[PDB]
Amino acid sequence: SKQQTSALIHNIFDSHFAAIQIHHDSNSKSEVIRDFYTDRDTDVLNFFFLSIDQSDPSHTPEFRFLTDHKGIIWDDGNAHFYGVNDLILDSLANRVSFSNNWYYINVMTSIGSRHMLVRRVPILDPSTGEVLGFSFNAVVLDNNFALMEKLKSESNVDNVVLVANSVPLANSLIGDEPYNVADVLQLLVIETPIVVNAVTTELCLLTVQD
Ligand code: NI
Ligand code: NI
Ligand code: NI
Ligand code: NI
Repeated sequence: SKQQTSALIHNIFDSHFAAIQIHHDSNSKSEVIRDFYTDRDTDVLNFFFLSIDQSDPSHTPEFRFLTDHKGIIWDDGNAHFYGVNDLILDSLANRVSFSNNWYYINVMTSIGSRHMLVRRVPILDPSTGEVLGFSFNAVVLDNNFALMEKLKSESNVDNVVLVANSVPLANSLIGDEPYNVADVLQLLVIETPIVVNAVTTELCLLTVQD
Protein backbone atom coordinates (compact mmCIF):
# COMPACT_ATOMS: atom_id res chain seq x y z
CA SER A 1 0.00 0.00 0.00
CA LYS A 2 1.19 3.53 -0.85
CA GLN A 3 -0.04 4.99 2.44
CA GLN A 4 1.64 2.19 4.38
CA THR A 5 4.92 3.01 2.63
CA SER A 6 4.59 6.73 3.44
CA ALA A 7 3.72 6.01 7.10
CA LEU A 8 6.68 3.62 7.41
CA ILE A 9 9.10 6.20 5.93
CA HIS A 10 7.70 8.90 8.24
CA ASN A 11 8.13 6.59 11.27
CA ILE A 12 11.72 5.56 10.36
CA PHE A 13 12.70 9.19 9.86
CA ASP A 14 11.15 10.21 13.21
CA SER A 15 12.79 7.24 14.95
CA HIS A 16 16.28 8.41 13.93
CA PHE A 17 15.69 11.84 15.50
CA ALA A 18 14.05 10.29 18.55
CA ALA A 19 17.12 8.07 19.11
CA ILE A 20 19.44 11.07 18.94
CA GLN A 21 17.16 13.11 21.24
CA ILE A 22 17.19 10.36 23.90
CA HIS A 23 21.05 10.51 23.74
CA HIS A 24 21.06 14.35 23.79
CA ASP A 25 18.75 14.50 26.85
CA SER A 26 20.85 11.91 28.76
CA ASN A 27 24.26 13.42 27.92
CA SER A 28 23.09 16.88 28.90
CA LYS A 29 22.67 15.69 32.51
CA SER A 30 26.34 14.64 32.71
CA GLU A 31 28.63 16.17 35.28
CA VAL A 32 31.26 16.25 32.48
CA ILE A 33 29.28 18.92 30.59
CA ARG A 34 28.39 20.85 33.77
CA ASP A 35 32.02 20.87 34.90
CA PHE A 36 33.18 22.08 31.48
CA TYR A 37 31.34 25.39 32.13
CA THR A 38 33.72 26.12 34.97
CA ASP A 39 36.98 24.40 33.99
CA ARG A 40 36.81 24.56 30.16
CA ASP A 41 38.96 21.51 29.42
CA THR A 42 38.12 20.74 25.79
CA ASP A 43 40.16 17.50 25.68
CA VAL A 44 38.05 16.04 28.49
CA LEU A 45 34.81 17.12 26.82
CA ASN A 46 35.78 15.82 23.36
CA PHE A 47 36.92 12.43 24.76
CA PHE A 48 33.59 12.12 26.60
CA PHE A 49 31.59 12.61 23.36
CA LEU A 50 34.02 10.47 21.33
CA SER A 51 33.39 7.49 23.65
CA ILE A 52 29.58 7.78 23.48
CA ASP A 53 29.43 8.28 19.71
CA GLN A 54 31.62 5.24 18.99
CA SER A 55 29.32 3.06 21.12
CA ASP A 56 26.18 3.92 19.03
CA PRO A 57 27.56 5.47 15.80
CA SER A 58 24.34 5.37 13.70
CA HIS A 59 22.33 7.57 16.10
CA THR A 60 24.72 10.50 16.37
CA PRO A 61 24.57 14.16 15.30
CA GLU A 62 26.89 15.63 12.66
CA PHE A 63 27.99 18.31 15.12
CA ARG A 64 27.56 19.65 18.63
CA PHE A 65 28.12 22.96 20.38
CA LEU A 66 27.61 24.57 23.80
CA THR A 67 26.63 28.09 24.79
CA ASP A 68 26.74 29.98 28.05
CA HIS A 69 24.65 33.15 28.65
CA LYS A 70 26.68 35.16 26.14
CA GLY A 71 27.60 32.95 23.21
CA ILE A 72 29.29 29.79 22.07
CA ILE A 73 31.85 28.39 24.47
CA TRP A 74 32.73 25.17 22.63
CA ASP A 75 32.08 23.24 19.46
CA ASP A 76 33.35 19.81 18.36
CA GLY A 77 35.10 21.09 15.19
CA ASN A 78 32.79 19.09 12.92
CA ALA A 79 30.61 22.09 11.81
CA HIS A 80 33.49 23.40 9.75
CA PHE A 81 33.24 20.30 7.51
CA TYR A 82 29.86 21.68 6.30
CA GLY A 83 31.02 25.20 5.52
CA VAL A 84 29.97 26.57 8.91
CA ASN A 85 32.26 29.13 10.49
CA ASP A 86 32.11 30.76 13.94
CA LEU A 87 29.74 33.50 12.81
CA ILE A 88 27.30 30.97 11.33
CA LEU A 89 27.48 28.80 14.51
CA ASP A 90 26.53 31.97 16.43
CA SER A 91 23.50 32.46 14.16
CA LEU A 92 22.38 28.84 14.60
CA ALA A 93 22.40 29.23 18.36
CA ASN A 94 20.21 32.35 18.03
CA ARG A 95 17.83 30.65 15.54
CA VAL A 96 17.13 27.77 17.90
CA SER A 97 15.65 29.92 20.60
CA PHE A 98 13.53 27.26 22.34
CA SER A 99 14.45 23.94 23.92
CA ASN A 100 13.55 20.28 23.66
CA ASN A 101 12.45 20.05 20.03
CA TRP A 102 13.88 19.62 16.59
CA TYR A 103 13.81 22.66 14.33
CA TYR A 104 14.32 22.64 10.58
CA ILE A 105 16.88 25.27 9.58
CA ASN A 106 18.02 26.15 6.06
CA VAL A 107 21.29 28.06 6.48
CA MET A 108 23.60 29.62 4.03
CA THR A 109 27.14 28.27 4.38
CA SER A 110 30.44 28.97 2.57
CA ILE A 111 29.57 26.09 0.20
CA GLY A 112 25.86 27.02 -0.28
CA SER A 113 22.55 26.22 1.44
CA ARG A 114 22.69 23.46 4.04
CA HIS A 115 19.57 21.92 5.49
CA MET A 116 19.64 20.82 9.12
CA LEU A 117 17.57 19.63 12.03
CA VAL A 118 18.85 21.32 15.23
CA ARG A 119 17.80 20.80 18.88
CA ARG A 120 18.86 22.51 22.12
CA VAL A 121 18.59 21.40 25.77
CA PRO A 122 19.38 23.40 28.93
CA ILE A 123 22.39 22.57 31.10
CA LEU A 124 21.09 22.76 34.65
CA ASP A 125 23.37 23.56 37.58
CA PRO A 126 21.98 21.24 40.33
CA SER A 127 23.87 23.30 42.94
CA THR A 128 21.59 26.36 42.24
CA GLY A 129 18.66 25.24 40.06
CA GLU A 130 19.74 27.77 37.43
CA VAL A 131 20.51 27.18 33.73
CA LEU A 132 24.19 27.64 32.78
CA GLY A 133 23.56 27.59 29.02
CA PHE A 134 22.51 25.13 26.32
CA SER A 135 23.72 22.05 24.49
CA PHE A 136 22.92 21.85 20.76
CA ASN A 137 22.88 18.87 18.37
CA ALA A 138 22.81 19.43 14.61
CA VAL A 139 21.91 16.83 11.95
CA VAL A 140 23.00 17.81 8.43
CA LEU A 141 20.65 16.35 5.85
CA ASP A 142 22.67 17.24 2.75
CA ASN A 143 24.62 14.31 1.34
CA ASN A 144 23.72 12.26 4.41
CA PHE A 145 24.29 8.85 2.81
CA ALA A 146 24.05 6.98 6.13
CA LEU A 147 20.65 8.44 6.85
CA MET A 148 19.44 7.69 3.29
CA GLU A 149 20.76 4.11 3.59
CA LYS A 150 18.87 3.65 6.83
CA LEU A 151 15.69 5.08 5.34
CA LYS A 152 15.85 2.73 2.32
CA SER A 153 16.69 -0.45 4.26
CA GLU A 154 14.33 -0.03 7.19
CA SER A 155 11.46 0.83 4.83
CA ASN A 156 12.25 -2.08 2.45
CA VAL A 157 12.21 0.07 -0.72
CA ASP A 158 14.76 0.15 -3.52
CA ASN A 159 16.10 3.71 -3.12
CA VAL A 160 15.24 7.05 -1.49
CA VAL A 161 15.86 10.69 -2.49
CA LEU A 162 15.47 13.62 -0.05
CA VAL A 163 14.40 16.95 -1.62
CA ALA A 164 13.78 20.51 -0.41
CA ASN A 165 10.99 21.78 -2.64
CA SER A 166 12.37 20.59 -5.99
CA VAL A 167 16.12 20.33 -5.26
CA PRO A 168 17.71 16.99 -4.31
CA LEU A 169 19.65 17.14 -1.03
CA ALA A 170 20.65 13.48 -0.58
CA ASN A 171 20.03 10.00 -1.98
CA SER A 172 20.79 6.28 -1.49
CA LEU A 173 21.62 5.43 -5.14
CA ILE A 174 24.64 3.17 -5.76
CA GLY A 175 25.12 4.65 -9.25
CA ASP A 176 24.66 1.46 -11.28
CA GLU A 177 20.84 1.24 -11.49
CA PRO A 178 18.83 1.95 -14.75
CA TYR A 179 17.75 5.38 -13.46
CA ASN A 180 19.37 8.38 -11.77
CA VAL A 181 18.08 11.07 -9.38
CA ALA A 182 16.89 13.28 -12.28
CA ASP A 183 14.77 10.40 -13.64
CA VAL A 184 13.17 10.03 -10.18
CA LEU A 185 12.37 13.78 -9.98
CA GLN A 186 11.65 14.67 -13.62
CA LEU A 187 9.15 2.60 -11.12
CA LEU A 188 6.72 3.45 -8.33
CA VAL A 189 7.72 6.77 -6.79
CA ILE A 190 5.97 7.97 -3.65
CA GLU A 191 6.24 11.47 -2.12
CA THR A 192 6.20 11.75 1.70
CA PRO A 193 6.36 15.36 3.01
CA ILE A 194 8.38 15.75 6.20
CA VAL A 195 6.57 17.20 9.18
CA VAL A 196 8.58 18.85 11.96
CA ASN A 197 6.52 19.67 15.11
CA ALA A 198 3.34 19.42 13.02
CA VAL A 199 4.46 22.03 10.42
CA THR A 200 4.80 20.76 6.82
CA THR A 201 8.33 21.71 5.77
CA GLU A 202 9.67 22.08 2.23
CA LEU A 203 11.36 18.70 2.77
CA CYS A 204 9.99 15.62 1.05
CA LEU A 205 11.17 12.00 1.01
CA LEU A 206 10.75 10.15 -2.29
CA THR A 207 10.79 6.37 -2.22
CA VAL A 208 11.57 4.34 -5.34
CA GLN A 209 10.24 0.83 -5.78
CA ASP A 210 11.02 -1.22 -8.87
NI1 NI B 1 17.56 3.27 14.62
NI1 NI C 1 36.44 26.04 15.13
NI1 NI D 1 6.26 12.85 12.56
NI1 NI E 1 13.68 -4.21 -6.30
